[PDB]
Amino acid sequence: TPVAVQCQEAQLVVTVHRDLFGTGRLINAADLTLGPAACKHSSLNAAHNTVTFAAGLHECGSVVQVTPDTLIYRTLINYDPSPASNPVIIRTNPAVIPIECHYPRRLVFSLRLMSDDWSTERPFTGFQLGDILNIQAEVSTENHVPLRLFVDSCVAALSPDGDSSPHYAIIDFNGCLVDGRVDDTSSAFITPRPREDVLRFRIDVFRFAGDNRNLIYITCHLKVTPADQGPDPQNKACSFNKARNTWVPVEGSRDVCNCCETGNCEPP
Amino acid sequence: YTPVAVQCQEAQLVVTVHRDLFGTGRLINAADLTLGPAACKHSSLNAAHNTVTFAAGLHECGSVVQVTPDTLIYRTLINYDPSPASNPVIIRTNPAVIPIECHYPRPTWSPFNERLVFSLRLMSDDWSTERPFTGFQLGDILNIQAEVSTENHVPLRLFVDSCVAALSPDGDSSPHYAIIDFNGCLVDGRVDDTSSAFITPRPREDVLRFRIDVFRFAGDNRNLIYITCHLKVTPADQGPDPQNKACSFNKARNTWVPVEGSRDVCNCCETGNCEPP
Amino acid sequence: VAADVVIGPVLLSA
Amino acid sequence: EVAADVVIGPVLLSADHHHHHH
Ligand SMILES: *[C@H]1O[C@H](CO)[C@H](O)[C@H](O)[C@H]1NC(C)=O
Repeated sequence: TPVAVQCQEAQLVVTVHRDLFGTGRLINAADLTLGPAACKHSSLNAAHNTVTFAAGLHECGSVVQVTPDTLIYRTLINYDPSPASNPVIIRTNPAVIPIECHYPRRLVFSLRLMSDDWSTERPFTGFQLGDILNIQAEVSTENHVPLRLFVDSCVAALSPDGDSSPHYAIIDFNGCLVDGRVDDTSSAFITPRPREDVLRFRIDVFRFAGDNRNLIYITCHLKVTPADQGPDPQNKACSFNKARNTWVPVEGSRDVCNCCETGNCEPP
Repeated sequence: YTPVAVQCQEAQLVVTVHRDLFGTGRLINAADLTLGPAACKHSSLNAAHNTVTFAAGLHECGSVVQVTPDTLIYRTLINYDPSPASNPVIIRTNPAVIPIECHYPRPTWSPFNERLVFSLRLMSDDWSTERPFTGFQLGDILNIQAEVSTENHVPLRLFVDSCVAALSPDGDSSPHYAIIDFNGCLVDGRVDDTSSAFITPRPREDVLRFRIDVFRFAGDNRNLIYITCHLKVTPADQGPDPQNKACSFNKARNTWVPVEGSRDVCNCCETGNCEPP
Repeated sequence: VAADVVIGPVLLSA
Repeated sequence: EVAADVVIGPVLLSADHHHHHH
């Protein structure tokens, strides 16, 4: 391959061949960056036409997933060609190369991207518009009492910072899946839950206008209450159903979702 | 099952499209479908099986005609342009384009004093035959053959004064990009890493071949191009001059090179002005 | 008690 | 000046804006 990744103790070192597409045509070093933060290269090797990136495991907008036995750090190499002689045309396409580092591990919340049958976890690549993201939120089964898990908000963006522009709220107002309210989406929480401390939901795939990297990050605010406690306008998981024109909670009284339509579920 | 049905009638075409175009379950909105680069609206719809119909004269809505020796070919397309999402920062559905084609059976003189027919053909790599207008990728090369009908007239030499790429048959629209300019300078070959050039020698003086590296327009999610060229003829044995020539930039030699004529007829290509006094 | 958790990058292909 | 404007197309490209050589 044209990309070599060294997963070291507390950094990763990525070496990229400037002959990135095996055509023999060399890309510009300055057109390659690391992570959604677009960090610049740390060194070049002219003799071998390579470009090297070195970053701490938490730097440059990397994302960590904590599994029972493993820590997985995911990032990417961005190739963004400099302008053609006349910028209205493109002679060379951009590209994104996913980078991953796995480490044995030495309340914990987690989000996992599941296959459509929810049997297994699936790759983060190979989505096309028309596809559905199946997201499973969960919270570790620590000794402590039985819990119920909610997702207060999820925001999509072009980097792990959901406050950056552009961004798009998928879940808002303390558990209202607002993406399901509009257009022709089928986005919704799944019912019933597998367990009270697991919450599943599906989102129609989308992408951000004007973004030529064609990727998204989703950042969610997860929280728990005691398992037994009644859902209320502050703690709930509601979906909109266009057919019936109504909000519907995963559990609890129908009217707990009323605030979803008004766009404010804070209690004053 | 025929997702797109085309009736090629005497002086119009009628195109019928199933709104279950993509088989995603979801029917598309009739208003999201239009005909031709002009985006003409549908002429009728039918709820029985959710179809949408377009009817237009053969020359309407930005269609393009090719005149071959024995056939007339009219080419257009059906546009699918999903309405924007409620929040415009995101896109859930890509636009699509469906190509549409209709085929129809179709004392010497001097134009410098009984009509010339000019034509551009997209050719296979080996120039043996004509090839499909689909399946192009960046990296690929367009082999374009310009020609002018040869029936019972004086011998002619053919030039291409300019070619402009754009998103519709109107080369004056934005965006557009001049591939050939300044009266026959293949300026696309002057820049970046292209190998675009006129071919030498010509097969006949009244044919001119050239190769253009494929490119696409920034921001265009339909993924198409139209190329419109201004072709002209002179008497065959007339000497090329700065206003009548076919010049390529040869990167290896770092100079302009005419298909025929003296080397210095291409000088004005570098300066960007081949207009006379 | 709560946490922010990020998932991605999700890469779209065509 | 004997001449004409001739249009060629539509030339349809791939929908993959990340397409590259193997
Ligand atoms: C017309 O073309 C023929 C064949 O090329 C001869 O050149 C002929 O002398 C021409 N006649 C006129 C009147 O131009």
